[PDB]
Amino acid sequence: AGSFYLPRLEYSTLPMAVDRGVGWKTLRDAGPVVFMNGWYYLTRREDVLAALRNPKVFSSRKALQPPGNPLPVVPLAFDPPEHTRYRRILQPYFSPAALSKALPSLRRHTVAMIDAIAGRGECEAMADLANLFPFQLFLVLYGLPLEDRDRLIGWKDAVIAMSDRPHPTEADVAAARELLEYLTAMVAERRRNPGPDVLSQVQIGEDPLSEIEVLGLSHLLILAGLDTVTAAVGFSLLELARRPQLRAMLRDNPKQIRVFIEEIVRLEPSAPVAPRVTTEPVTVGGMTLPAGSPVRLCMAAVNRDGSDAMSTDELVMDGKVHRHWGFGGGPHRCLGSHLARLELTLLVGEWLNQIPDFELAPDYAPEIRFPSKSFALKNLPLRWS
Ligand code: HEM
Ligand SMILES: [Cl-]
Repeated sequence: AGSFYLPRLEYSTLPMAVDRGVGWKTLRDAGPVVFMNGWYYLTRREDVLAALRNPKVFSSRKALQPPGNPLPVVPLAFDPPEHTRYRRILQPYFSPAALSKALPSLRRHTVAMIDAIAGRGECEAMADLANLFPFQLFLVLYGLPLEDRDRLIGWKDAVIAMSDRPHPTEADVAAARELLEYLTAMVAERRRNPGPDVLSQVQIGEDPLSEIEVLGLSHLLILAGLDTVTAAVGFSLLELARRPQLRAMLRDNPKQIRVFIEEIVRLEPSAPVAPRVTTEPVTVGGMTLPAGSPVRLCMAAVNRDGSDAMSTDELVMDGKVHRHWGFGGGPHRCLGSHLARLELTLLVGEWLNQIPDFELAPDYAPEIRFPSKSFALKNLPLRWS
């Protein structure tokens, strides 16, 4: 029998502020396909992973190519074959082995940021560390002036806040303009005087990227690759603050910190859904969606679906295997997944090395702002002696 009765929920009502497990369970139990505020949400593992793996049918470009004549969103908003070329070009720069060479530098800068905090006996971990750490390391990785961090964070925040909004303010437009001008100058310089950095090297070789391609990639990294890590830092420190024995076991334990970070990305993925638009009719859960349907693939829900011991609502350090789709799946799987793991494991290890014992401030209940453009904690007040 076919499915003619589409479930509908109001997104803003999902019980998501306090516990993402309750929120995703509410959505998952509404059905395999759930219509919320213009989009068809695919909630079940079999459909989500098949859809992520089928770019011909579930297009990223149709969901993510901006209107007007913007910079190309390389590679997020491309489908094969163009996407395949982009990922082939970028893969070597983002591999675990390539990024491992940056580790002494990233570690040095992480230690410095922790140094400035540890003597206070308190911090608000989002404003004081999580919101700053990703851009600091980005400047280090890509060879940008360290003194530009304040301006760049301001620009990033303004651009993220204004995206997909009908009436941008004059301050928003100016911030977008200043960021674009700043990045344009940087890429042009790297094309004329290439160094042994990524943004220089991608513009040289047998198949190089154009200036406009590197400009679009640079914008995408800033808008997509930084706040995601910020969010994950907050959840990492929250769980450590309220689990003393886990904290103690993880200190000076890179093997177990790796596992912990996988659990944080599994359970609180910073981008819990991926948008696509269908290119032809498809049947999911017995229900046929016409061509051109806007869908959202629910990776965070799938990560919690209970189908095995690695997909529960609990933080699970045990078990031989840890696996998940918090970095997505299929060909668009997070280009920066290896960098995110490096940065998060580095932050946890170095935090524990200088601040092994800490706790949540009194009467603090962790929540996200929901609905909003962020799945990050609103704030995270920490205390230590
Ligand atoms: C915990 C941190 C992160 C999470 C949870 C995350 C999550 C994701 C997800 C789910 C996707 C797939 C989106 C889709 O299929 O439409 C994605 C793509 C991407 N991410 Fe991340 N990300 C993180 C960190 C980073 C970092 C650190 C970088 C680089 C600095 C980065 C750069 C990218 C890029 C360029 C893509 C597009 C890849 C493509 O379309 O082929 N991300 N990310
Ligand atoms: Cl406080």
